[PDB]
Amino acid sequence: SAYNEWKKALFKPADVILDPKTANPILLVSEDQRSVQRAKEPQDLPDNPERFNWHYCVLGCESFISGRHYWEVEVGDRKEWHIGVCSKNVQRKGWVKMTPENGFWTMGLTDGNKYRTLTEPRTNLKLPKPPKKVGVFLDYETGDISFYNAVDGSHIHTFLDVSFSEALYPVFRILTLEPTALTICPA
Repeated sequence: SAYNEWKKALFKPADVILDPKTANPILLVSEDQRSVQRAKEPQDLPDNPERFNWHYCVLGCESFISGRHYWEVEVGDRKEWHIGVCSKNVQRKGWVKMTPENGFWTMGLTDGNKYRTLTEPRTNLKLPKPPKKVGVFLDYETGDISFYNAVDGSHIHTFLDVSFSEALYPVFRILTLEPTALTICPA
């Protein structure tokens, strides 16, 4: 596919590994640091400043301050998940809504079949086919964050022309307790 042939020509493949120091205590990061699951109850962890203590999210280890980058995430048959990027300086303690205004550029799935962007207000997406693998693409210079179905190259959503100033981290959120994890594809 053109998607597969060209993605590495235009975007640097990011090798994203999850940062356990950032993960909400109810999340489990796999040994290989590519996958995240939820626990039934929060685990006993320090409340170090880097850790999300309310939002059920986790960041990649590395942030971006320039250039074009991409990574792919196997969402599989999960009924709930949200992914994208956030600013380094987002509020990690307590709650502010995950929205672009609050430094989050994310989309995902809720309730099995409701795809949406995490905007204010949330906006529904109409997807021809349910994606199993999602490519997340960042062009720092153009301010574009795009999401594609990684299997067939179809477009899912683009946040256009954002005026980035802060470093951007891959972010991942899961709320539900389900058999399938959320898993980053290695570069």
